[PDB]
Amino acid sequence: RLLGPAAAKPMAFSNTTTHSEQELSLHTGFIENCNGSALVEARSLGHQTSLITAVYGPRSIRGSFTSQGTISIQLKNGLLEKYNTNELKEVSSFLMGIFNSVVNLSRYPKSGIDIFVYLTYDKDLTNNPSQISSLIPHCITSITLALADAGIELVDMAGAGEANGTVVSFIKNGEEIVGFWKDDGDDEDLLECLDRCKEQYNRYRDLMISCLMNQ
Amino acid sequence: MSLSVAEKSYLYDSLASTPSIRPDGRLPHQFRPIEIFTDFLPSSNGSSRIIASDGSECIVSIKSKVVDHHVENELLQVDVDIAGQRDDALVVETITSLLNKVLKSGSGVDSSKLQLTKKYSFKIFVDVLVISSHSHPVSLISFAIYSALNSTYLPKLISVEELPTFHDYDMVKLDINPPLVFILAVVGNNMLLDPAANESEVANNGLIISWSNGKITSPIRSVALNDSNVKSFKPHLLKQGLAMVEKYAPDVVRSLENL
Amino acid sequence: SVQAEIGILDHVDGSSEFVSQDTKVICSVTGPIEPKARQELPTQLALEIIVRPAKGVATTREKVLEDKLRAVLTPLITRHCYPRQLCQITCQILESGEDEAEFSLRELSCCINAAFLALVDAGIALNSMCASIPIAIIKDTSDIIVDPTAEQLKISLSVHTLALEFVNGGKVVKNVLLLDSNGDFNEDQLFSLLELGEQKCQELVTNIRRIIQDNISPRLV
Amino acid sequence: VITITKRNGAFQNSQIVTPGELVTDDPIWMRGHGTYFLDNMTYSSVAGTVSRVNRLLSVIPLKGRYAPETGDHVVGRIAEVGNKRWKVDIGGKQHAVLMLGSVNLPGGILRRKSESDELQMRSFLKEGDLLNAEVQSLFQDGSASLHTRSLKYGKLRNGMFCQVPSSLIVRAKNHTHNLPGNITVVLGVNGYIWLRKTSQMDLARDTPSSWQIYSDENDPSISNNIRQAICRYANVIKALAFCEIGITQQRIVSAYEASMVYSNVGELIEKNVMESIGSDILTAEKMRG
Amino acid sequence: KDIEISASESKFILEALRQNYRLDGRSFDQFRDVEITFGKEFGDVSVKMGNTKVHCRISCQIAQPYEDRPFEGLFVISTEISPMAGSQFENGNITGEDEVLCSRIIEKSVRRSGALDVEGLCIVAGSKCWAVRADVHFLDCDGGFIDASCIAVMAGLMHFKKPDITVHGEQIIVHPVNEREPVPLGILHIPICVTFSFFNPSEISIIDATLKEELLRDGVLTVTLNKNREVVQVSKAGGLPMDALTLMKCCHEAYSIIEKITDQILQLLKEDSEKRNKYAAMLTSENARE
Amino acid sequence: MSRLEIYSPEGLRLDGRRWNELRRFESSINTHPHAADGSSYMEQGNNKIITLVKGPKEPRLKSQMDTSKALLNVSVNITKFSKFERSKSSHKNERRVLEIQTSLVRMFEKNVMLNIYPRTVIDIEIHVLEQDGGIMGSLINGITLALIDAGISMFDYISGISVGLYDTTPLLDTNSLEENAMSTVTLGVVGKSEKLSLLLVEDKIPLDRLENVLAIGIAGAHRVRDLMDEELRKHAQKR
Amino acid sequence: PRRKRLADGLSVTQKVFVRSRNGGATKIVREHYLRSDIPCLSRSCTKCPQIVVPDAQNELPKFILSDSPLELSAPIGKHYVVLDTNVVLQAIDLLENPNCFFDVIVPQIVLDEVRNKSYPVYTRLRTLCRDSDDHKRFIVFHNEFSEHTFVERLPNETINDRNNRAIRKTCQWYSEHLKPYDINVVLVTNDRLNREAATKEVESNIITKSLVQYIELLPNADDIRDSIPQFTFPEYYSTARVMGGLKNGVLYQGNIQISEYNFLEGSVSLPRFSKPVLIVGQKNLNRAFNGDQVIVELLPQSEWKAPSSIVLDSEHFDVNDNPDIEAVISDKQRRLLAKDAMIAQRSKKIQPTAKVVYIQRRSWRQYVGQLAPSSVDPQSSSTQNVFVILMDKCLPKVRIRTRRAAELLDKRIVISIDSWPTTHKYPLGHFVRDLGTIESAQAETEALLLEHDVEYRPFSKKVL
RNA sequence: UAUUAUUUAUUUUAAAA
RNA sequence: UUUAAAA
Ligand SMILES: [Zn+2]
Repeated sequence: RLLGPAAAKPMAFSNTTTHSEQELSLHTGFIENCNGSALVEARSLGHQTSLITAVYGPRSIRGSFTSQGTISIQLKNGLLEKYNTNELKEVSSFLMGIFNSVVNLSRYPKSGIDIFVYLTYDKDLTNNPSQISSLIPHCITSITLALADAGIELVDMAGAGEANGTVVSFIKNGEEIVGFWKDDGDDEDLLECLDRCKEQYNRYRDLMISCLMNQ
Repeated sequence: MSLSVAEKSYLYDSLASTPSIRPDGRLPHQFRPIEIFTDFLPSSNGSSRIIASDGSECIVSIKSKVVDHHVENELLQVDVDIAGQRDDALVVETITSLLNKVLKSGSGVDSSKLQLTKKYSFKIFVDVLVISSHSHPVSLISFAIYSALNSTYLPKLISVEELPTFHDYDMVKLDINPPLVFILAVVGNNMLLDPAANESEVANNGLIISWSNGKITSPIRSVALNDSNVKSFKPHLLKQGLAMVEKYAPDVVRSLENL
Repeated sequence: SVQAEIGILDHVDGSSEFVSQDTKVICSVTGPIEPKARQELPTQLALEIIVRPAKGVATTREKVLEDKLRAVLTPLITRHCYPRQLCQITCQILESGEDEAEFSLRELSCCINAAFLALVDAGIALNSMCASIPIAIIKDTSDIIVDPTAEQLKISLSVHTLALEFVNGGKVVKNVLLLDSNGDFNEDQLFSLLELGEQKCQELVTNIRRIIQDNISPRLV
Repeated sequence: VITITKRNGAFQNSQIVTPGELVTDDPIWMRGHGTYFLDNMTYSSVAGTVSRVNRLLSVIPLKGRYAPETGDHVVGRIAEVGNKRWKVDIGGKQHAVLMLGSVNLPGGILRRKSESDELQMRSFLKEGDLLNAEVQSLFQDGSASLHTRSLKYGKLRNGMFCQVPSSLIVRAKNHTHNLPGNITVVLGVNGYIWLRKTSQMDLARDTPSSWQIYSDENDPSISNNIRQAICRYANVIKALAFCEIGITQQRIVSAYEASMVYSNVGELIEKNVMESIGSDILTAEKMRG
Repeated sequence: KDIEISASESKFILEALRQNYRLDGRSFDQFRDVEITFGKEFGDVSVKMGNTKVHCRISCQIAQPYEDRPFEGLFVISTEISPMAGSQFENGNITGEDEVLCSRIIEKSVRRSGALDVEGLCIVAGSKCWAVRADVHFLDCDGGFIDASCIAVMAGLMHFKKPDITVHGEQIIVHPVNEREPVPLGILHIPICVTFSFFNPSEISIIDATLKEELLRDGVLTVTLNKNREVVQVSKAGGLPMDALTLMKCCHEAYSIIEKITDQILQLLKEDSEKRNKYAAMLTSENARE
Repeated sequence: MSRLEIYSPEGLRLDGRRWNELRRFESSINTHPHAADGSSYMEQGNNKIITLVKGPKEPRLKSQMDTSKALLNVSVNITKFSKFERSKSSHKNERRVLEIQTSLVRMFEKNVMLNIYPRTVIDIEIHVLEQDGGIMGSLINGITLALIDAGISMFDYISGISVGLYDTTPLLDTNSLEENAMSTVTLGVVGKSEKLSLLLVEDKIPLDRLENVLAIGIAGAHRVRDLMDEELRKHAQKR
Repeated sequence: PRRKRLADGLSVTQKVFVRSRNGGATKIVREHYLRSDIPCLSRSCTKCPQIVVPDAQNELPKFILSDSPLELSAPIGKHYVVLDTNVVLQAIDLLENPNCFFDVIVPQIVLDEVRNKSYPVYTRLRTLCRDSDDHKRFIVFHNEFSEHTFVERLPNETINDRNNRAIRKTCQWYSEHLKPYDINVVLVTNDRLNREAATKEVESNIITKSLVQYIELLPNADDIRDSIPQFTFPEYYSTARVMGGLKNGVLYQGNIQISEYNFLEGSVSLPRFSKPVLIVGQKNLNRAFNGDQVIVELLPQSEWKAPSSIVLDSEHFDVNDNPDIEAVISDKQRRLLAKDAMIAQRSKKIQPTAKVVYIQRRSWRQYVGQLAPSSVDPQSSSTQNVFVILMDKCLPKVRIRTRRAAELLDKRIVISIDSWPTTHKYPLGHFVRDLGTIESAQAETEALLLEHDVEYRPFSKKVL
């Protein structure tokens, strides 16, 4: 069976009953179904993130006559910290607008590339009470890893960083911006946001090449 | 209609030139003529209809519900329905997720202006119906929810905690600062405001910028306008576009709050 | 004793109705017919197995019921002599004859017997014959019983569905098509009911052969 | 600046026959469009004016799409590359068909065997391409059959596309005209217009094969003043269409000069300036001649 | 994947109609002979009229009422069609025109028109109510799908019995069917559907068309009456335009059919009740004195 | 509202009208010229309907092409704000829409000369902005007026009217409150004739009472055709 | 303030009002049609017969009001009577008196307020109109639908202020409309504030007098002056409060036994006293049914009463109430309750009395009864709230919602109570089963066995 | 290369000699 | 919260 009894209610936990550095771990090539795999994990402060990205492509589309390729990115919930399906597809369209400027589309006529990102675990350990902004940079680094493992041509590496809900994705060692995302945050601040994300971008730009050149 | 690759290269070279040769030839800060109707749905607390220049049309309805904010999180919900598209389409769920961020209770919209008792408040239901669309309609919808929220009337409250009661005839006007959303298209090194249908097809990238309380507010996006010519932009173009809306947004609010 | 009829439905190639205790299953077969693009097989015959419950819509319970019924009929059909063709086997459960929320073996066993009879009425090339019986063992007195009633299932430790393949006059058990077992049992009880089931299916085909012969013989010349 | 027309309160601001009514009871008539025969009597199927020409009785409806006829210099866009033909978007009820043996092929004929007929066509005439052709003949359903069997018809480039209603196209001897400012207009009778820079052919042929015409390569160097001239032409043409004025050669150059008052073409999109330029031509020409 | 009708077959059936001939031998106003068969469990009914065979299955469960009507029970009906009734049907096509129209007509006839006593299905207002479900299985399609389905559902609802309930203050206990005998549902009136098929060579109308006549049809009309001279529901959309005189003739002809079919269901239920209550003469508690 | 008099002895209904008086009928043509080929803003009482006809055009996919006639597709979109209480989408509410859409397609495919337009499709997009009873009849009037605007050839008008029967008194053009208190019949009358293209009876009506209700139904529908016809006369002469 | 002209004399406006229900708001819009063919229904009128229209049965409206009304002393003389809501609800019995009122005008806004506050009174008022003849004549003038008398609402105006003003505008129009025929219009209202506002309206002076003033002016005043007519339950205590109350000798436990001939007097037997403790009144019974296990709290000796000496059941008590009453007095009940008050004052049998503060076990079950014909709309197929008169006289009336009230009329049905909160005056039940027609031998016996939990079903099949 | 073509056929001018 | 007997 599935779903279960409709009269059952989910468990409720009460808040009144008993009471710098951003770690990173990268892997690639471990899913036999797809061409390129990736597994990024990050645990800073009271928020741990671990997601898996798989790339199935390039797939020759029957009867298609397109000049360049078509990228399909899809975010999918995992097992902890479930987000609404509308916001997941919003980040998907934002991500597709990024890799369409990075992936060599002209090198894949009459074919498409399907991306699958699984937010398998998004732990959060805040003491007492958009949260999706802290995962967009980690998702961009995961797709670029799986796209590189799948033998797909990527014009330069792509990374991003968070600066209080502000997510900026850079390219060419931060020379040009390929994506901009900002939820909540404050006003006037912009120069420090582009600076804190750029140094975080270079931290991810070289760490991705580390695991990609080993193994 | 679609565009041939012959005329696509004709517009790119004319728009990216240092004198931006727009198709209709307007200035990079001029908008197209707009018709806005308001107060035509009696069953709704507020309503508006907007007709763009390219035949694009959007209808907004505003309903209200008495809810306990101690148990109801978001006090403002946006429900978009584009004609000819499914409700689970990507082009619909993205705008639905984006419009609920520009109109988030406590962020772009202050939850204090629609509160009632210490226990209860009003929940605003903003329903969008896109009859016709040629480009990204997130900016056209934001104008429609602006004129509708600035013409919305909610029932007046009549006031030990008991359930609230309202007067029979007299109603209060909903005074809320409604955020505004603008679309910017970058073609090479030129920043364009309010891109047309054919203009947004040759653009290198796009910019979405919110505007509330007379200033730029969250959220802001950089979504593409066409998967063909997606080009990365220099950060000075992002600053130029983010500063160009500051120069012409009050001209919009003045021309939009007259009703 | 079981009841069975043949050729009951008009607008299909072959139909049947199998009854056991209170379980009633009407099955229909249509083929070979034009398959869909997502169904055609280049070298052999394609099967479309559909079982529908007596109450409510078709849930995932009938999906595993299709997958088991498919594993029995597929080796029982000479698929290769119908290349690029389709066979539609649809089983309609009229009465479950058992607690649907707890057991599903009495319906699986009847769908197998109804599908086989309907395949005979349709004229599909069958490699052999088939029989299916439900088997259960009682908790207090660990006794093996064949074709248990609905009340005996609610007092059983394990339930079993045995589907055999018969050749040469219905005496030689060529293979064991399906043996689905759930509950509590060990190796000694398995071969005890497997030996007991082989002789209860052996008299089922002997009775099935009599049923289909009493109907097909008046048709032919 | 924005011009936002605001309204509040409501949702918005010869013989005439209606479908179902009797137009005549005389059996001696030849029923045409908007007209159906029933019980030796004649009824209307649309809402419009009754027309009588010799013995052809018909009803001309108000709103109607472009009805293609034999010998029409139209401008259409390629929709799909089909089996031994093309589907070109003319603007009628159906797509017009452009057969393979009705165009000027690059190498004269197909170079076979290697690929199919359809795949070889996409090399020079893909989907979405814009061109002009002449309606060679009509099918029974009214579909148009185009042909590009002359140097005059070809693949359009070096310009911009605009669309006007088909009914607002005044009939004339010439389909395309040369305009002041080194610009050439292609007034398609189906409502499709192509404003481009004057080329070597249309300038040297209207005044007194090879795959060079199927090339998508635009002109390398176009004057910045010529492109801005095309915008003003596009704005005044769409202005005359907003004022339900028939588009002729003189009315295009008349609005082009009358639009000098407004300097840059940024303020040519408003409805007040459109109705003014349209009224300036309808009065200073029809009441003066 | 559809049925092919030859030109000669279409011309022969139509010309036979112009000569008052139906291939099966019925009149133009003659309904097919209906045959009701009851299963073991309550609410198990199989209807056979001609070569058309339909099987119904009634069930019920505790459910949450509608907040608009906290004192009424729910009624669910599903009329999916499997390839068993003919390979022209696709399995899983739940949104088909035949499936939707059949469900809506029986739903209006049973639930909306008050045939089923939904107020008697109320257990606890605004929380607990009976949701009587009707499953319809199209076994063999020879036309008259909604006509046979309406007889199957109405026979099943009158044959179905729900578990018993005792009111004990604020507590409510559902007796198991093994302890106390289940209680029958409340059936106010009995609506029966009659479908009319129209042709034109002066129009011809036949009652309860077969599958072959149904394909050569130019217009369809469905009426639903009860023995109380009430028009439960009427559905006519498109086809040959008809006037009020032709409809009233259809309704008066259908009333002669639904009246006889009503008496048959009442008689066949009485016969089935006695078959399964052989020793009911000894178990009578309320008895007469002397 | 509250407990009201349906039909007073003074012959007055709950909204002030009389037994044979229609609600206010304000129709409009060519309301969406840059978004469809046919437009009709139907405002019948409190009912507000937007009907858009897109065609005849080439089908997007050849899987829906008829070589002898056009295909008619009717899409009815009932907005969440059509009533007082903002209704949430229900799985059961989708079945009633399909029955209405099919009834509309079968109704107008017989009256619209689809043979004149072969290898084409005609999409009818409908948006119901507000409903207050008699919604089925008002949907018919919007389609008829929108098809005429698109120049689609038809045999005659199709007029939609709703009639209710209270005790022994029939009432024309029932509103939402009246439908909740009586049986309702919707009719689809063809032109000035007494021929019906649609007849929906969704509640119990005595057989002896149905004959008279139809007569008054087809009569009041002729009045609806006049109101639609006059709107086309004024819109054609002023343009 | 919108209005649009339509056909000949027909116009329509938009009626908008907000409805508060269960702490929620709902903006309601309705069509309001204003017409100019509504007759005054006066036989003297020679301007309205020319504008009338026949009904659905093609029948012209008969003009009812007499041409020679009752002539009083100057300056009244010949006059018609116009009533307000208060007089109709208060002196409905005086209106039915054949020697009192003769020609009376009941405006629409008054009839709607009476039906909303008492359906059985509204029915008896419509009966006066329908049964008009030579000695009695009542009409209903649809003033809210007439273009001449309908009045728009002023800003920040009370809902009752507008309706009071609508009654004035009705009389002002009737006064002017009948000037040619020399007939005055006497407005009978007990609202002194409304009459004073009529004197300030000099633009159309009308005659306004109270009920006692109008009666004294009649020629037969000496014969009819003797017939002039002149809530929330306390919440149940908390479970912790009833624990300490029973512990510390403040509260007591017992079973209520409603008296045999009075459904408003109950006695609870306690081991402390020899005589059962009386519970008199609706507030003291506090939504209790005969047989419940309740928690009682003794009242001071200042409130101790004697055993009642009057007969009362739910059917003969508050007969003019609507079932849906939540958070209109009869003269017969006034003369009955005040009569029993004199007995409990001069009696020696005054025993201790208590009040219910907590229900411990509800004795609810399936009760048998019939619908009250006073609350049934015989021609309505809509959901309507009706009363149920149970067979057990010791029980009150039960309010149920049903759409088959007309069909269930004169039937003997079965119901079961769902809830009874502090805000509702009557308990809320629901229909479960119909047993048959009233006084049917088959139905009355089955209704008898159900009322005593007698198992009349056949024996089990396991008995075989 | 429409007197050409589509194979489980999207052709929508197969008529004349 | 109607004693007793036979029903
Ligand atoms: Zn008068």
